[PDB]
Order: sequence, then C-alpha cells, then structure tokens
Amino acid sequence: KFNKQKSSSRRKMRKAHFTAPAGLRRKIMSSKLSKELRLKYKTRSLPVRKDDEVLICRGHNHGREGKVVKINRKRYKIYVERVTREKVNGESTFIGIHPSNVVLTKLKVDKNRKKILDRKA
Amino acid sequence: ATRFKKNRKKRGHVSAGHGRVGKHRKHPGGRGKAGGLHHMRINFDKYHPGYFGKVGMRHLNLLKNRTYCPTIN
Amino acid sequence: VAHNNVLPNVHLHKWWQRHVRVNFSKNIKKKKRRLLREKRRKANGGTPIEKLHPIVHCPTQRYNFRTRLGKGFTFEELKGAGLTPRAAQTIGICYDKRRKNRSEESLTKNVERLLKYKNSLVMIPLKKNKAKKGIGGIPADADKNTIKEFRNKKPLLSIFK
Amino acid sequence: NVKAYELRTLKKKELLDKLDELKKELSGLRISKALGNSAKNSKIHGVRKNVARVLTVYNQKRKMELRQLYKNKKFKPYNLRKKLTKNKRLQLSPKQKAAMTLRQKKKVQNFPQRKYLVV
Amino acid sequence: AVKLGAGYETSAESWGTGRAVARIPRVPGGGTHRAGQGAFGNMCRGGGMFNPTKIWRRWGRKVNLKEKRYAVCSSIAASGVTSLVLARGHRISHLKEVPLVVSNDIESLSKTKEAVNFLVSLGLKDEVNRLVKSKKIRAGKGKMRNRKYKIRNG
RNA sequence: GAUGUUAGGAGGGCAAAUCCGCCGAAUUUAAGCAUAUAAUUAAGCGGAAGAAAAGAAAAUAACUAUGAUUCCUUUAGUAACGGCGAGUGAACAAGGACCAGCUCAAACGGUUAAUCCUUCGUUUGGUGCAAACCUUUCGACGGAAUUGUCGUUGAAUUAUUCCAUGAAUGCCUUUAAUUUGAGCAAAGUGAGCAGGAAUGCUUCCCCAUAGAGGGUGAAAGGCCCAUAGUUCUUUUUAAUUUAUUCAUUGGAAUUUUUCAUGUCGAGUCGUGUUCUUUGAGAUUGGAGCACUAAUACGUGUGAUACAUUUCACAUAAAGCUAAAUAUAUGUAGGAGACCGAUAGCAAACAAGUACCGUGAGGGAAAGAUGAAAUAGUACUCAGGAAUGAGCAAUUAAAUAGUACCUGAAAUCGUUAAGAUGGAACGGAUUAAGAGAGAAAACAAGUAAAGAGGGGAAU
RNA sequence: ACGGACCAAGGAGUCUAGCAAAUGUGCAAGUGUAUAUGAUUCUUUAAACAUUUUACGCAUAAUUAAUG
RNA sequence: UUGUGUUGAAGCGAAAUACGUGAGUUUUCGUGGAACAUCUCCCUAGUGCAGAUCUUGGUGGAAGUAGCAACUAUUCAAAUGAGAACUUUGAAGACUGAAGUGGAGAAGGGUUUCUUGUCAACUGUGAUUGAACAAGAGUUAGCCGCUCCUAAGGGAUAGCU
RNA sequence: AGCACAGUCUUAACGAUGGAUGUCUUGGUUCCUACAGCGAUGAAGGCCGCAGCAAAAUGCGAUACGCAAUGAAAAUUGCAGUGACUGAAUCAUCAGAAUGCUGAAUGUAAACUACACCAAUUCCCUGGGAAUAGUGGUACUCCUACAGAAA
Repeated sequence: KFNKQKSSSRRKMRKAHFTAPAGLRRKIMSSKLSKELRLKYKTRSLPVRKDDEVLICRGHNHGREGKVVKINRKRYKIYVERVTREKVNGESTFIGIHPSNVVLTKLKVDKNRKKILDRKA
Repeated sequence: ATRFKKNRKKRGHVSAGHGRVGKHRKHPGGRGKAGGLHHMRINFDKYHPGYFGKVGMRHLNLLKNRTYCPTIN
Repeated sequence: VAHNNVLPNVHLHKWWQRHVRVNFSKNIKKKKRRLLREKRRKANGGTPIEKLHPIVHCPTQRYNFRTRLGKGFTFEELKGAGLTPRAAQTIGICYDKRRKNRSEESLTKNVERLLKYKNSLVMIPLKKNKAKKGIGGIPADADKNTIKEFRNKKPLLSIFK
Repeated sequence: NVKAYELRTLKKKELLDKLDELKKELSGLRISKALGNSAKNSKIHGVRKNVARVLTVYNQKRKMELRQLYKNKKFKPYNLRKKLTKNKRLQLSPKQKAAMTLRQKKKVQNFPQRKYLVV
Repeated sequence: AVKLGAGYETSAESWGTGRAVARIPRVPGGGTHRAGQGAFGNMCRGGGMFNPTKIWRRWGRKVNLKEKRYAVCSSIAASGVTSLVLARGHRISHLKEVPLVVSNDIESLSKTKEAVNFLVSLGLKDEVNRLVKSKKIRAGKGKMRNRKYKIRNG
C-alpha cells in the first residue's frame, strides 16, 4: 500500500500467481492452523505437507476430516484420503480441494519443520 | 469539451455544414498568405493596408537594452 | 486567408512532430534535484554546499541600478581580505581571474563581504585535534569545544544570498 | 547413482576409469534400447547424469591444479587470466587514472579542500 | 497515446483504377490473407485511427492563484453551513453543530478503534455506516484498470 | 628502411533511442515556376559514451559594467534575411539549474636525464574457505631518450606559518543516514436463508499504524499470500573515540631586499577569388586555389565598403576537464479519466510464425467448456462404420460435449395461420379474424370466522 | 445519369501552435508567480500548498526612416 | 451522490391496454449465468451510419444451373470388401508402334522409393485405389562421379583513387 | 384409419448456419524512474545437435530440456522411472566447470564437411606407462622491444 516498489497491479500479480514457480507455490498453498495447535506453536498459518491431518471447512465436503495424501502444486490443490469421488467411466479419484478451504488439525513434524517453528518462536 | 463542438450537431446532415455545392476541399485558395496582391488582394488592402513594400533604414544589430526607457507622466 | 484576422505567421513548415517535447517530469526533476543537494550537504558533514559569490553590478543602462551575484572574487578583493585565490577556493570562496575593480565602491563592498564571511568561518582541523593557525589567509583552526558547540547551531546561509 | 562430494576425494585415475566404465554401461544401455528391449531405458538418464557429475569433478580438479601450476608468474594463459569485459580489460587501471604529477600533487597536499562551519 | 506509426507500417500501394475495386491502398504480395487487403485508413481493419492520440494534448491547466484561493475559501465557508453538508450527503442529523471543532488531543490519538469510537461518540455513527457499506465493485472496464472499488467520501 | 609463425600487445564485427563527423535530394509551399522553401531534412558513409559534444575568451559590452561550457524562462517571431513574394530568423543583457579549473609549447635547471619503459628477483602488510585481489620499495638487467624525458613557473634573500616523513607504545567504541537480502506480522471460517459452491442477505462478534492488490466453488479487513508496521543482514558515509615520545628529510603560501622585462603556437592568420552555409546584409562560418604577415607599442574583435587616428575588450593559429542536458534502443521496476480480440504492437496463441517472391522484400489468421475433467461422456440397443436413440449416465446445467460462455442479423428448415389474375412493400381510414390484457376500464365500507404481521399501553 | 445483391462489426471537421471575437470567472492600473526554489506533502502526490520589502510578458503613450 | 445483483447482472429474442411528437425511455415473458447503473450535479472523448466501385467477416438469388468434351475402347467371369464402371486375377477386343506413357541420365523436386496397415479429409463421379494418412525400413565404391587442371571469366594482394 | 393441390409471399414458435453483442484478459499502448556496450579471452547473427518414449516453442551444448555450488526444500509424474526419514525430487540463485560447426572469422577455400605447412599430440603414476591421424599454431594492418642481413 505504501511501498511503491511493490506493484498493486491486478494483471501483474495474478500473472505472478498463475506463473509462480513451485518454490513460491509451496508458500502460496499454506493453510490455517486450528485453535489448539495454533496455541501450541504460537503461529497462524503453515504450508501443508503430504502427511498432515486436516479438516475442510468450506465447500460441499465442509465437515470431513482426513490425512492429506497428495499435494498438486500445478493445480493448487490438495487431496485427503477419504474425499474420493467416482468418475463417469467408474473409477475413483480424489476431489481437488484448495488449501484455503481447510484448517490443519495435526502436523507431521520433522528435522526441517522443527527449525521453521523455531524461527517462528 | 468535445461534446460542445459544433460538428456534433451536424452529425446526420451529409455535408457537415460545409456546403453541398462548394464542398470542403483542401486549400482551394492557396496556402498561408499565398494570394496577396493577386486574388487575396482585396482582403490584404482592406484589412492590412501597408503590408507590402519596405520603408526606412536598417539597424543591423539592435541591442534594445541601449534604448530601453520606461516613462511616467 | 479571410476576414479581419492578423496575417498568419506560424513557423510549422518543417517536421515539427519530431521536435515537440512536453515535460511531464518537471516536479519529479524538482524532487530529484532537491534530494541530490540534500544528500551532498549531508555527505560533506556540516560545511555548506553553497559557495560565497561577490556582489556585482549588472551591465548596460537597463540594469545599472541592480546588483546580483557575480562569479568569483577578484584578486584585489581577495588580497584586501588577506588571502590568496588558491587558499580561498579551498574554503568555499569563488575566485575569477577575469573581473577587475574599476571602482573603489565595488572593491570595498566585496572586501567587506569577504571579511564578514571570514569572521563567520569556523575551521575544522585537518587532523582531528591537531588545530593549526592556517596559511594563505585561512583562519586559525577552531578547537574541540567551539567546534562542538557550533556544530549544533543553525548555519548562516543568508550570507550566501 | 553417485554424488559429487563422495568422489571429490578420488584421484584422477579412479575418476577416469570410473568415467570409462560408466560410459561402457551407458553404451550397453543404448545397445539394449536399439534392440527390441526397452525395460532398462529409464536408467539412461541416471547414467548420463552420473557421467556429467564425474566429468564435472574431474574438470574442476584439472582446472584447479592448472591454476596452482600457473600461480603468479604474471604471464598466465589467456583462458586462465581474467575474463572481464573487453572494455574493462582495456580500461586504464585505477592507479593510472588517479596518477598525478608532482606539481599538482604538492598543490593539493598543501591546499586541500577542508571542512568548516558558518556561524 | 497510441503507437506513433500504428496501422501505417505496411507498403503503400493503391492500384485501383480499373481493378473494379475501391481506390483504398492495398498491401502487396500474395500467399497470405493480408495480401490485397485494405491498408491504412480509418475505415480499414488494422488501418490506424482517424486522428491518432498524441502525448502533446493539453493534459493540464493553469489556474489563477487568486481563483484557487477563492475556491478554497468558498469551500471552507460552505463546509461551515449545516444545510450544505447535508445536501452534499453527510449524515449529520445528530451532530451538535456543523462547524464542529474538537480538542487538540484528537491529534494525539493513535488507534483506529479509538478514532472510530470518537467519530461515533460525536454522533456520526450513521456516517460511518454509510462509508463502510458504500464499498463495492464498480461497473465497467475500469475495474481491469486498477480501479476496482468505489467508495463514498466521509 | 626491409624482412621475421622473434617477445608482448592493439584494430576489424554487432548494436543506435540520445551523441560526433561527412555526404546529400526530391516530393512540398510559392495557388504556375526557375532564386527561395521543403532542409543545412530523408536516404547513403564513417565514429564514440553512459551520456557524447562544448568548454576555461584573439568573449560581451559601452554600463555604476559582466567573466569557461551546457541547459531552462525570456530576449523574440524581435534585429535581420527574402522573385523584400511565399516564407525564413539569431545574438547581448536579465532570471534560474549547475558550478571547476587546468597543462603542453615557449622561459629557467649541465660540478653532470635530475627522466620513462621491458624483464627478472626482495619484502611492508591486509581483507578471501578458496579462487584471486589491494598495498610494498630495495634493486639488477636490457633498452628508449640530448633530433629533449623530467623538475620550476622568473631567480635568489630574510621572516613567520603550513604540508608531506619513519620508528616505538596504546586505539579501532557510539549514533544517525543510505542501501541489498531475509524473517515476524491483528481480527469469525459464529449462527440462520437460499445455493452445487459464499466472499451474498439478515444477525451476533471483533481488528485496523493492516479497508493496497491477488487467490479461494459468487461481492472477503477478520480463509491464504501479501499489506501497515517492525526486527535482523549487505554497500558506503557522515558525526562522534585517542592519541603520546624521538629524530632528520624534503616541499609550499605569504611577507622583507635585490636582478631582468622574458615567453607567448606560420603556408598559420589575413587578403583576393570561387562554391557553399548563415539572420549576417560592399560576405556569418567553412572549404578549394593564388598571394602571404607582424611580434605584444604586436594582432584580433567592436554586425556598412574605405583612408588618418583615439578608446575599450581579448590575447588565435596546441591540449585536457565533472555537473546541470538528451535519450521512438536494450534491460528492469512503477503507474494511467488509454485499448478490451476487426480494438490494442504486425503478433494476448507454436508471431516476424505459417505462407508468397529468384531476390531486395511482403506477411497473416488464430483467445473464452466447466467450480472441478483428480467430473471430458460409463452401460444398453441399432448400425460395416460414422453416428443415432434410450428405461442408461457426469454435472447445478450437456440446447455447457471439446467447432464447447453468451449466441444477433443476413440465409435456410419444421409446424401452424393467412394471402395469391403481368411485382412486392407502403400512407390514410375502418372492418374481419387471431393473440395477449385489468394498472381507470363498478362496488368503498360493515358483521362473523381463519391465517398472520406491527404500534402503543405496565 | 452514377453507387447500392444481403447482413453484422468498423467507418470520416479532430489534436497542437498562434490570433481574434463572443461569453463566464478572478483581480484591476495593474495582471500573470515563468524557469526555479521550500516543505516532518511523498500510495494517491506527475497534485495540492508556498514565494526575506524593481526577473520577464502584455497593458499603463504616441509618433517618426531616423538623431529622437 | 445513492443504488440493483445467485430469490439471477449485462447482453439477446418476442412483446407492452406503457410513456414521449421524436431520437428514445420504461416494463413483461423467455434465454442467460456475473456483473450493472446513477437523470443529483459535473467532467471527459477514439461518442451515434444506408450509402463512400467503403474495410473485414459471414451469407444469398443465379442453381441442383453452366458444366465434369483433347488423347479411337471397351467386354465377360472371379477375388476382396459394408459397398466395386475406374482395386486385384483370368479370358477377350484393342492401343502405344522403338521419333514409344519403353529403358537410362541432367536441371528441378526431396522421401514422392519399399513393406505393412489404412480411409477423417484429398484423390473435382465412385474408390476397398493412391504420389493421401500412419508405423517401420531402404541409398554400401581405390576402379561411377565430385574432388585435380585450366577456359570464358569471378574474388583478392601491391599499389593508385 | 382418414383429410389437406403444388409453388410463391407474409406472420409467429422452435431449430440450422453464422459469430455479432455482453462479460472476461498472464496482451498491448503511453508516461515516469534506474542502469547500460558486446567482441580475436572469438560477439550479434546463422546452422547442427541434445530428452526413455520428443514435432514445434522454450531451454541447453558431446557434461547438451541440463553438471557443480549456494538458499529453499519434499515432491516430480502421461507412462516408465527418480527421490529423506536432507549436496538426493523439484524450485530459486548462479560466481565453479563446460560451452558443437560457423560467423569480424583470421592457414588456403567453399552450392567442397575439399586442401596445406609447422610442432607429433594427449592422458595416467611420482623418471616411467599407455592411448591417440587425434591436438594446437599459421590472415591483414599497426605499436613497443629484439634479431641478423644492407651504404
């Protein structure tokens, strides 16, 4: 708003969003944390990982929970284990769900996650 | 200001107010001050009498600062 | 031409669209110049960026009565103030070798201006508390206390005007 | 698959023969691909990248030892010496640009621009 | 302004006396759709507008300083009369007086919440509501020119 | 002078928007046209930089005088030029931006080239992990140079006063600015309605130094990125910290007393003539040719050609120089009362692409399913197949089925109604039919019971 | 007499300079703060605001080739 | 300034006991699926089309019409195939008539060659054919040529402009 | 099960053809700001290649849709395959390494992958041990230095 070095141009920044490399996409695909582990890690949002327990609170599946099973940065989507749907031909595929529509309920912490929560501390 | 222009009120009038017979051509009398003494002579003599010719002697470089002289009564 | 108009005189018979230019950046350039001069007066650390110029009389009978800032004090004026041109140009005094003092009035007025500037000067030591009494007409070097107490006081920029 | 850091410590022999056997197995893979067989075709990428890594390490070692050999001597080969822009190479050195005669040098030492204040 | 030579970057040729076609210039050559098509001219597709917009349009205006000062003084005077503010559209039916002035400690308050609270306590709750609910996306292609919203002035 | 695949080096080509030289039109205007204008332009040739070029008076002025160059405001469409027609057209002063001055030549130095370069070595220390880089002065060698490098800016003499010197000992703080890269960064995913899906509507809470924008299944300050703010990190750069002894080695400014009035750019200036150029006019600059100077008391300028002469100004024929200035180029940022796929660049796309021409060159058309194809049409029937149909199927939706948003007109098909003797349509007036229609085209009120909504009254 | 087979979309008195008249506005023998400067203005803001008691334009005086 | 939108905006089709004199405005139904006005006042312009042998695109009547006419000529039976006048095989009648629709090359072309599939479009009728489409494959030199020589001539060096 | 003459023209409803209108826009345009030369150390430009399946565009150069290093850091996937429980999968940065044939093109040539001359060359171990017909150099003009010849 006050930093004139950064553009507020609609076309410019939606081009940035739709051509962002995978590195920026991993941060764009962050999601809200639940109240309890938000208190635990004293932070508000976190990029989702392949093995996180999540609760979707928006869309047709707005009550379901489940461990996410795949993250597709090309389509800006995540997939959770039990939110499959049937195709016309008749096999099942996961329903693409935007990370902004879900809230983290349990994280998988590793050597590299501990350091980012530490940096947040 | 373009919506106050007179051409707007002749939008569907074919000739745009420039005549159906005489039309609006490109320099039908010449360009600039072309016709002085020949076919614009009446205009020149009626509105700019002493236009043609020269009178008086030359002052080769003037330097107006020399003769600058404001007056008060 | 037609009717009672002034005879046209427009000098647009060449390719003028290549020569049209419009200054959209007049105030932007104002800001840039202001920023540059602020930056250099911060860089030189207290000493003003303005240089002292003499009071001269405008030429021709048009502007006879008016004075303005000339470029450079004369050799005679610098000598009357008691300093050499080479030394004077190191303390923000402009010197030119072209002007001459045809009148005692101009000579004394510019000499007194130079003396006022010299008295207003406070000299910072070249070697950090190695104050020396100066050469070439440069005033003696001020010491630590007067430098400290004068550095936090508004500079007298009216002398340059 | 092989990483650069593990073979950064090898001698030039153990690097060259490793490259040779890697190339031999890549050639075998290419022959198999040319035949009807295609099961192992996906290994060609990995073998090629391993060859690239071995060549990178070997060439970096050779360049480093060549630079060590031409240490100083003020007459290095053109590829060894600086590869700046041509204009930058032909520019006068800062010392040459700042070089000043005795007369003006003594003038500026005797009469330097000096800081001052105004009342 | 449009690009300086827009629509005029082709080869000029109007071979059209006896071709049974209009005398407009046509692009030369063959082997492509463009060949033989109407070249530059305000009526031709891809042919350049009638009077190309130029950067040396009179963008700005010089306004007399006295007139500007007169306008500012008049605007202050107009802000000083209750009926005019109501007519302009501020919901001021609940403030005490329209030339309202507040203590200098307004200049020191620093929280937006307390600024809003002060505005409400002055009797401008309706004005604040009008301002906050006026926010909405404008019509037209201005919203793809970094002009998305349209707000009312408080 | 040659010659050298001797050692070490340089030039060449691309790119041009701004910049520097040359060369050089015509269209056009003059209502014809030849001088003039277009234009000291376009095209052509060559040459540089982040700017270039210009630049420290052989300058103005005529005043109480100014003081290198460049650029802006103005002088000024003025002085002036011009078939004195069309047209063309400066300079000085004034106000500003910026501001900077210098060195060769000539002079002087011969109890001594006091200079320069090449190559080979030595160390004085420092930042780099490294790579590499910055400082270092003792040389030796081989050359160049008296057919002239270097020092001085006339040369000495006193007085003060300044500037460069080495060694030893200690000291490297603190702040403000400026500038990279990184983090942190408030508040709802609360009811209810409807929806495939809120970010919508009601309603209840809040955050705001953040209500810029973008994304998210519909319009989001409180869902996500980011935003306001702030904290670290990078560049340099001001002020602020601290300097103390010992020593001799030079240099500089001014001021005392003398010698001596020095030097100052030659086929150059200038003049004549010719051509061009200029506002420059008995010639503004440039160029060719011919003639060809003076020596500072000279010689150049002082906008009308001369002769005699006063006065003022400047000191040509050698050279360097930052800033203020310009940038239809390249690259990178940021914006807009701009265009919204026949528009905007030629090109929103696999665009200078496809394609055309022997070649120089010419040069398009072409965007949109859906929220999600990780929902792109499964199954059955009929067909050789393409396809079609379904009781079958994804979707909120397939008359959203890949030519897929919407889906106009021209043109055509189906059904219905009507008209129909060498045009058809139409104006005006009605009549018959056929579609629609109650907002004036009747019934306010009153009583009962049934469903509700409000307001006042404690 | 010429143009028009049909339909859609595009399609032509504009922009700048300079002068005048007309009218509105401000000030008035003055008017316009030019370039430029300053300022705890710096998303907007490339706009707004401002100008230590003879810059300049036009006007305030005309006429003459002209010394005037 | 003050408003409409998923309880359906813009647009579009047909309309209206609608209003206006009129340009138009406003409504209804249907379609549509995401934006839209502001007439409170004002600012701004690339602002209003029947024509320009106008520009670009699309589409007509002509019209199932002109026409599918050089090269004497075809016929019987079978195979394949969903389908055979113009694919294949056999038989017959004929043609080209060594100045050849016969064999070799050059220029030009560039994979059209071969085999196997194969028919959306093309092969101006059909087509199962094909120079079309698809997947593979195919060009082997001491002796054939280039390469070497010099020609008409071209470029360059030295100079000179 | 039966009935409408046909054609031509008009109107309505629904369609076909077509792609207008509306709404979108990772594009353009203009202005402002900042930086600014590339090349014999071989540029710009042009060819030729490079992926497991690979035409174009984009990227790259025999290490060839990428190596190394640094920061982030778990995905990348059409199949096949490759990844840790972070020098590994993928992004970003990009300094090291590498950078085919040409092109000012510079050994001679050029609708030639044609032809010279001079060094043989390169690699491995710490003077030997191998492999290579492969690798460098050779333009014209000019400067400094040097060389032996000449009057």
